[PDB]
Amino acid sequence: NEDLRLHLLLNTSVTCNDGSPAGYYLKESRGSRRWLLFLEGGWYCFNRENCDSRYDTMRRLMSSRDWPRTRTGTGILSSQPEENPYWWNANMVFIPYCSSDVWSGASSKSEKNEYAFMGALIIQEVVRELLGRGLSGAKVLLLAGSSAGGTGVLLNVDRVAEQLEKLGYPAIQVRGLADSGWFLDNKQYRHTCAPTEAIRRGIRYWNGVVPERCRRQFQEGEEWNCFFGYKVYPTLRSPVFVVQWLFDEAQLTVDNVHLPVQEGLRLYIQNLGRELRHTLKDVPASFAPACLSHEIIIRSHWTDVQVKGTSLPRALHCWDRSLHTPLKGCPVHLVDSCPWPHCNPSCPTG
Ligand SMILES: COCC(=O)n1ccc2c(Cl)cccc21
Ligand SMILES: *[C@@H]1O[C@H](CO)[C@@H](O)[C@H](O)[C@H]1NC(C)=O
Repeated sequence: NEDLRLHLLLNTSVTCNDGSPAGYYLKESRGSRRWLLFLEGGWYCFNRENCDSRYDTMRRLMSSRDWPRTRTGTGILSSQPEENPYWWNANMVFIPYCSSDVWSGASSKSEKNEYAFMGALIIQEVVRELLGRGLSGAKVLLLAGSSAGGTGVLLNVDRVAEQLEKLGYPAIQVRGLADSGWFLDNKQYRHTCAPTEAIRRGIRYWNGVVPERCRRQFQEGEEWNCFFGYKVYPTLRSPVFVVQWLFDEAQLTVDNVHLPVQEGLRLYIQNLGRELRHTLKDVPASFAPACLSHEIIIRSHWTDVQVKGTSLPRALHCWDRSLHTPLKGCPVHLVDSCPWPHCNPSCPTG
Protein backbone atom coordinates (compact mmCIF):
# COMPACT_ATOMS: atom_id res chain seq x y z
CA ASN A 1 0.00 0.00 0.00
CA GLU A 2 1.22 3.53 -0.84
CA ASP A 3 -1.44 5.31 1.09
CA LEU A 4 -0.13 8.84 1.88
CA ARG A 5 -0.31 11.31 -1.04
CA LEU A 6 2.14 14.14 -1.66
CA HIS A 7 0.96 17.76 -1.55
CA LEU A 8 3.56 20.40 -2.29
CA LEU A 9 2.91 23.57 -0.37
CA LEU A 10 0.65 26.00 -2.17
CA ASN A 11 2.74 28.82 -0.71
CA THR A 12 5.78 27.98 -2.81
CA SER A 13 7.90 30.52 -0.90
CA VAL A 14 8.05 28.05 1.98
CA THR A 15 10.85 25.90 0.66
CA CYS A 16 13.30 23.10 1.14
CA ASN A 17 16.99 24.00 1.36
CA ASP A 18 17.38 24.42 -2.41
CA GLY A 19 14.27 26.61 -2.89
CA SER A 20 12.05 23.80 -4.17
CA PRO A 21 8.64 23.80 -2.43
CA ALA A 22 8.32 21.92 0.81
CA GLY A 23 5.30 19.68 1.26
CA TYR A 24 3.54 16.94 3.20
CA TYR A 25 2.07 13.48 2.55
CA LEU A 26 -1.55 13.06 3.68
CA LYS A 27 -4.00 10.24 4.15
CA GLU A 28 -7.35 11.43 5.40
CA SER A 29 -9.56 9.42 7.72
CA ARG A 30 -13.03 10.86 7.31
CA GLY A 31 -14.88 10.97 10.57
CA SER A 32 -11.76 10.77 12.74
CA ARG A 33 -11.03 14.00 14.55
CA ARG A 34 -7.46 12.90 15.36
CA TRP A 35 -4.57 14.27 13.33
CA LEU A 36 -1.02 12.91 13.51
CA LEU A 37 1.62 15.22 11.98
CA PHE A 38 4.96 13.44 11.88
CA LEU A 39 8.32 15.23 11.48
CA GLU A 40 10.96 13.17 9.67
CA GLY A 41 14.53 13.30 10.94
CA GLY A 42 17.96 13.10 9.32
CA TRP A 43 20.70 14.98 11.23
CA TYR A 44 21.33 18.58 10.01
CA CYS A 45 24.02 20.66 8.30
CA PHE A 46 25.49 23.88 9.63
CA ASN A 47 27.76 25.60 7.09
CA ARG A 48 28.17 25.90 3.33
CA GLU A 49 30.71 23.10 3.10
CA ASN A 50 28.81 20.41 5.05
CA CYS A 51 25.49 21.45 3.48
CA ASP A 52 27.04 21.23 0.00
CA SER A 53 28.19 17.67 0.73
CA ARG A 54 24.72 16.76 2.03
CA TYR A 55 23.28 18.26 -1.17
CA ASP A 56 25.37 15.94 -3.27
CA THR A 57 24.58 12.62 -1.59
CA MET A 58 21.57 13.26 0.71
CA ARG A 59 19.61 15.45 -1.67
CA ARG A 60 16.12 14.23 -0.70
CA LEU A 61 16.84 15.82 2.70
CA MET A 62 17.41 19.20 0.97
CA SER A 63 14.98 19.27 -1.98
CA SER A 64 11.56 18.03 -3.09
CA ARG A 65 12.51 17.69 -6.74
CA ASP A 66 12.86 13.89 -6.50
CA TRP A 67 10.16 13.12 -3.93
CA PRO A 68 7.78 10.28 -4.86
CA ARG A 69 4.14 11.06 -5.28
CA THR A 70 3.14 8.62 -2.48
CA ARG A 71 4.58 7.00 0.64
CA THR A 72 3.38 4.05 2.70
CA GLY A 73 2.47 4.90 6.28
CA THR A 74 4.35 2.59 8.66
CA GLY A 75 4.47 2.06 12.40
CA ILE A 76 2.60 4.88 14.14
CA LEU A 77 1.70 6.18 10.62
CA SER A 78 0.10 2.84 9.64
CA SER A 79 -3.67 2.70 9.16
CA GLN A 80 -3.79 -1.04 9.98
CA PRO A 81 -4.72 -1.77 13.61
CA GLU A 82 -2.39 -4.78 13.69
CA GLU A 83 0.61 -2.56 12.93
CA ASN A 84 -0.66 0.50 14.83
CA PRO A 85 -2.80 -0.40 17.86
CA TYR A 86 -2.62 3.25 18.98
CA TRP A 87 -3.92 5.60 16.26
CA TRP A 88 -4.69 3.45 13.20
CA ASN A 89 -7.85 5.45 12.42
CA ALA A 90 -6.24 8.91 12.57
CA ASN A 91 -5.68 11.36 9.77
CA MET A 92 -2.04 10.73 8.89
CA VAL A 93 0.49 13.38 7.84
CA PHE A 94 4.17 12.76 7.06
CA ILE A 95 6.18 15.98 6.73
CA PRO A 96 9.51 15.34 4.94
CA TYR A 97 12.57 16.88 6.50
CA CYS A 98 14.16 19.04 3.78
CA SER A 99 15.48 22.01 5.76
CA SER A 100 18.50 20.43 7.57
CA ASP A 101 17.89 22.75 10.54
CA VAL A 102 16.27 20.48 13.18
CA TRP A 103 12.99 22.11 12.18
CA SER A 104 14.19 25.43 13.66
CA GLY A 105 14.86 27.72 10.70
CA ALA A 106 13.08 30.80 9.41
CA SER A 107 15.41 32.00 6.60
CA SER A 108 14.82 32.14 2.82
CA LYS A 109 17.29 31.48 0.04
CA SER A 110 18.52 34.78 -1.33
CA GLU A 111 21.24 37.13 -2.41
CA LYS A 112 23.20 36.34 0.78
CA ASN A 113 22.05 32.72 1.35
CA GLU A 114 22.90 29.68 -0.80
CA TYR A 115 20.26 27.64 1.06
CA ALA A 116 16.90 28.29 2.70
CA PHE A 117 16.40 27.05 6.26
CA MET A 118 12.68 27.15 6.84
CA GLY A 119 11.85 24.16 9.08
CA ALA A 120 9.81 26.17 11.58
CA LEU A 121 7.88 27.88 8.77
CA ILE A 122 7.30 24.56 6.95
CA ILE A 123 5.46 23.23 10.01
CA GLN A 124 3.43 26.45 10.28
CA GLU A 125 2.50 26.33 6.59
CA VAL A 126 1.55 22.63 6.66
CA VAL A 127 -0.75 23.31 9.62
CA ARG A 128 -2.27 26.34 7.83
CA GLU A 129 -2.96 24.40 4.64
CA LEU A 130 -4.38 21.38 6.53
CA LEU A 131 -6.94 23.58 8.28
CA GLY A 132 -8.68 23.82 4.90
CA ARG A 133 -8.56 20.04 4.40
CA GLY A 134 -10.28 19.04 7.64
CA LEU A 135 -7.85 19.94 10.44
CA SER A 136 -10.29 22.74 11.42
CA GLY A 137 -12.53 19.96 12.80
CA ALA A 138 -9.80 18.26 14.85
CA LYS A 139 -10.03 17.48 18.54
CA VAL A 140 -6.37 16.42 18.91
CA LEU A 141 -3.35 17.32 16.81
CA LEU A 142 -0.38 15.12 17.84
CA LEU A 143 2.87 16.57 16.51
CA ALA A 144 5.23 13.57 16.50
CA GLY A 145 8.72 13.16 15.08
CA SER A 146 11.80 10.96 15.15
CA SER A 147 15.47 11.79 15.78
CA ALA A 148 16.02 15.38 14.50
CA GLY A 149 12.22 15.37 14.03
CA GLY A 150 11.82 14.44 17.70
CA THR A 151 13.89 17.47 18.67
CA GLY A 152 11.74 19.35 16.15
CA VAL A 153 8.63 18.43 18.16
CA LEU A 154 10.15 19.93 21.29
CA LEU A 155 11.07 23.09 19.38
CA ASN A 156 7.71 23.51 17.63
CA VAL A 157 4.80 21.98 19.59
CA ASP A 158 4.02 25.14 21.56
CA ARG A 159 4.31 27.28 18.44
CA VAL A 160 1.70 25.10 16.71
CA ALA A 161 -0.55 25.45 19.75
CA GLU A 162 -0.09 29.24 19.69
CA GLN A 163 -0.69 29.37 15.90
CA LEU A 164 -4.00 27.52 16.22
CA GLU A 165 -5.10 29.78 19.09
CA LYS A 166 -4.26 32.94 17.14
CA LEU A 167 -6.02 31.61 14.04
CA GLY A 168 -9.21 31.03 16.05
CA TYR A 169 -9.16 27.26 16.72
CA PRO A 170 -8.94 27.06 20.53
CA ALA A 171 -10.64 23.63 20.70
CA ILE A 172 -7.87 21.69 18.97
CA GLN A 173 -5.69 20.12 21.65
CA VAL A 174 -2.04 20.20 20.49
CA ARG A 175 0.25 17.54 21.97
CA GLY A 176 3.78 16.32 21.17
CA LEU A 177 5.43 12.92 20.78
CA ALA A 178 9.21 13.31 20.66
CA ASP A 179 10.91 10.05 19.58
CA SER A 180 14.73 9.72 19.82
CA GLY A 181 15.22 13.48 20.01
CA TRP A 182 16.15 13.81 23.73
CA PHE A 183 19.93 14.37 23.75
CA LEU A 184 22.52 15.11 26.43
CA ASP A 185 25.14 17.86 26.05
CA ASN A 186 27.64 15.57 27.79
CA LYS A 187 31.38 15.04 27.45
CA GLN A 188 32.58 12.80 24.66
CA TYR A 189 34.12 9.48 25.60
CA ARG A 190 37.08 10.48 23.36
CA HIS A 191 37.55 13.97 21.93
CA THR A 192 36.81 14.67 18.26
CA CYS A 193 30.83 19.24 16.97
CA ALA A 194 29.66 17.66 20.23
CA PRO A 195 26.33 19.07 18.90
CA THR A 196 26.45 22.13 21.18
CA GLU A 197 28.85 23.90 18.83
CA ALA A 198 27.21 22.70 15.61
CA ILE A 199 23.79 23.83 16.87
CA ARG A 200 25.25 27.18 18.01
CA ARG A 201 26.58 27.62 14.47
CA GLY A 202 23.37 26.26 12.93
CA ILE A 203 21.20 28.78 14.77
CA ARG A 204 23.14 31.65 13.19
CA TYR A 205 23.33 29.95 9.76
CA TRP A 206 19.65 28.97 9.73
CA ASN A 207 18.17 31.99 11.51
CA GLY A 208 16.98 29.31 13.96
CA VAL A 209 14.22 29.89 16.49
CA VAL A 210 13.47 28.23 19.81
CA PRO A 211 10.41 28.21 22.11
CA GLU A 212 9.81 31.59 23.71
CA ARG A 213 9.95 30.68 27.41
CA CYS A 214 13.14 28.71 26.87
CA ARG A 215 14.60 31.61 24.86
CA ARG A 216 13.75 33.99 27.72
CA GLN A 217 15.57 31.77 30.21
CA PHE A 218 18.80 31.23 28.29
CA GLN A 219 18.85 34.57 26.37
CA GLU A 220 20.77 35.76 23.33
CA GLY A 221 23.72 33.65 22.28
CA GLU A 222 22.57 30.75 24.47
CA GLU A 223 19.52 29.52 22.56
CA TRP A 224 21.39 26.30 21.61
CA ASN A 225 20.45 25.15 25.15
CA CYS A 226 16.84 24.83 23.99
CA PHE A 227 17.73 22.02 21.56
CA PHE A 228 18.40 19.77 24.60
CA GLY A 229 15.24 18.04 25.78
CA TYR A 230 15.96 18.16 29.50
CA LYS A 231 16.37 21.96 29.27
CA VAL A 232 13.51 22.83 26.90
CA TYR A 233 10.90 20.34 28.14
CA PRO A 234 10.22 22.04 31.53
CA THR A 235 9.39 25.28 29.66
CA LEU A 236 6.72 23.69 27.41
CA ARG A 237 3.01 24.06 27.99
CA SER A 238 1.68 21.42 25.61
CA PRO A 239 1.60 17.79 26.83
CA VAL A 240 4.67 15.96 25.44
CA PHE A 241 5.32 12.21 25.55
CA VAL A 242 9.08 11.42 25.31
CA VAL A 243 10.42 8.20 23.77
CA GLN A 244 14.18 7.73 24.10
CA TRP A 245 16.46 4.71 24.18
CA LEU A 246 18.70 4.92 27.25
CA PHE A 247 21.68 4.14 24.99
CA ASP A 248 20.63 5.90 21.81
CA GLU A 249 23.04 5.11 18.97
CA ALA A 250 23.18 8.73 17.76
CA GLN A 251 23.93 9.96 21.29
CA LEU A 252 26.78 7.44 21.37
CA THR A 253 27.97 8.58 17.92
CA VAL A 254 28.17 12.24 18.95
CA ASP A 255 29.94 11.00 22.12
CA ASN A 256 32.49 9.25 19.81
CA VAL A 257 31.59 5.77 21.09
CA HIS A 258 31.86 2.96 18.52
CA LEU A 259 31.04 -0.60 19.56
CA PRO A 260 35.23 -6.61 24.61
CA VAL A 261 34.34 -3.47 26.57
CA GLN A 262 36.90 -2.34 29.10
CA GLU A 263 36.33 -0.59 32.41
CA GLY A 264 36.46 3.03 31.22
CA LEU A 265 33.94 2.50 28.44
CA ARG A 266 31.75 0.32 30.63
CA LEU A 267 31.58 3.11 33.20
CA TYR A 268 30.95 5.69 30.49
CA ILE A 269 28.00 3.73 29.02
CA GLN A 270 26.54 2.95 32.47
CA ASN A 271 26.80 6.60 33.45
CA LEU A 272 25.12 7.65 30.17
CA GLY A 273 22.11 5.44 30.89
CA ARG A 274 21.87 6.70 34.48
CA GLU A 275 22.01 10.30 33.30
CA LEU A 276 19.33 9.71 30.69
CA ARG A 277 17.11 8.03 33.32
CA HIS A 278 17.75 10.95 35.65
CA THR A 279 16.59 13.53 33.08
CA LEU A 280 13.32 11.59 32.59
CA LYS A 281 12.50 11.16 36.31
CA ASP A 282 10.04 14.13 36.21
CA VAL A 283 8.72 13.50 32.71
CA PRO A 284 5.35 11.84 33.47
CA ALA A 285 4.69 10.56 29.95
CA SER A 286 7.77 8.70 28.79
CA PHE A 287 9.00 5.39 27.33
CA ALA A 288 12.73 4.82 27.76
CA PRO A 289 13.92 1.25 27.17
CA ALA A 290 17.41 0.11 28.11
CA CYS A 291 18.54 -0.57 24.52
CA LEU A 292 21.34 0.40 22.18
CA SER A 293 19.35 1.28 19.10
CA HIS A 294 18.69 3.69 16.26
CA GLU A 295 15.18 2.36 15.64
CA ILE A 296 12.24 4.75 15.45
CA ILE A 297 8.46 4.74 15.91
CA ILE A 298 7.60 4.62 12.19
CA ARG A 299 9.10 1.13 11.90
CA SER A 300 6.56 -1.62 11.31
CA HIS A 301 7.61 -3.62 14.40
CA TRP A 302 7.44 -0.65 16.81
CA THR A 303 4.82 -2.64 18.76
CA ASP A 304 7.31 -5.21 20.01
CA VAL A 305 9.34 -3.40 22.66
CA GLN A 306 8.00 -3.34 26.21
CA VAL A 307 9.05 -1.61 29.40
CA LYS A 308 7.82 -3.26 32.59
CA GLY A 309 5.46 -5.33 30.45
CA THR A 310 3.85 -2.37 28.63
CA SER A 311 4.34 -1.60 24.91
CA LEU A 312 4.66 1.91 23.49
CA PRO A 313 1.26 1.76 21.69
CA ARG A 314 -0.27 0.81 25.03
CA ALA A 315 1.55 3.59 26.90
CA LEU A 316 0.42 6.11 24.25
CA HIS A 317 -3.16 4.87 24.61
CA CYS A 318 -2.86 5.27 28.41
CA TRP A 319 -1.55 8.81 27.80
CA ASP A 320 -4.67 9.55 25.71
CA ARG A 321 -6.81 8.29 28.59
CA SER A 322 -4.87 10.41 31.12
CA LEU A 323 -5.67 13.54 29.03
CA HIS A 324 -9.44 12.88 28.91
CA THR A 325 -4.68 10.42 39.22
CA PRO A 326 -2.88 7.45 37.61
CA LEU A 327 -4.83 4.73 35.82
CA LYS A 328 -5.18 1.11 36.99
CA GLY A 329 -3.04 -1.11 34.76
CA CYS A 330 -2.49 1.68 32.21
CA PRO A 331 0.88 3.33 32.96
CA VAL A 332 2.35 6.32 31.17
CA HIS A 333 5.81 6.67 32.84
CA LEU A 334 7.91 3.71 31.66
CA VAL A 335 11.66 4.11 32.18
CA ASP A 336 13.96 1.09 32.43
CA SER A 337 16.21 0.89 35.47
CA CYS A 338 18.56 -1.86 34.37
CA PRO A 339 22.03 -0.50 33.57
CA TRP A 340 23.35 -2.05 30.29
CA PRO A 341 22.11 -2.20 26.66
CA HIS A 342 19.71 -5.10 26.08
CA CYS A 343 19.15 -5.80 29.76
CA ASN A 344 15.53 -5.38 28.57
CA PRO A 345 14.89 -8.63 26.65
CA SER A 346 12.46 -6.92 24.24
CA CYS A 347 15.04 -4.52 22.78
CA PRO A 348 15.09 -4.47 18.96
CA THR A 349 17.20 -7.36 17.82
CA GLY A 350 19.08 -5.64 15.01
C1 LIG B 1 20.05 10.26 14.19
O1 LIG B 1 19.95 11.67 14.24
C2 LIG B 1 20.82 12.27 15.18
C3 LIG B 1 20.35 13.65 15.37
O2 LIG B 1 19.53 14.20 14.67
N1 LIG B 1 20.99 14.39 16.39
C4 LIG B 1 21.97 13.82 17.31
C5 LIG B 1 22.37 14.89 18.27
C6 LIG B 1 21.35 16.01 18.00
C7 LIG B 1 21.05 17.18 18.71
CL1 LIG B 1 22.04 17.48 20.09
C8 LIG B 1 20.02 18.06 18.30
C9 LIG B 1 19.27 17.71 17.17
C10 LIG B 1 19.54 16.58 16.44
C11 LIG B 1 20.59 15.70 16.87
C1 LIG C 1 4.15 32.36 2.51
O1 LIG C 1 5.09 31.97 3.49
C2 LIG C 1 5.93 33.02 4.01
C3 LIG C 1 6.84 32.38 5.02
O2 LIG C 1 6.14 32.06 6.22
C4 LIG C 1 5.07 34.13 4.61
O3 LIG C 1 5.89 35.24 4.91
C5 LIG C 1 3.98 34.58 3.64
O4 LIG C 1 3.08 35.44 4.33
C6 LIG C 1 3.20 33.39 3.10
N1 LIG C 1 2.23 33.82 2.11
C7 LIG C 1 0.98 33.36 2.07
C8 LIG C 1 0.11 33.89 0.98
O5 LIG C 1 0.56 32.54 2.90
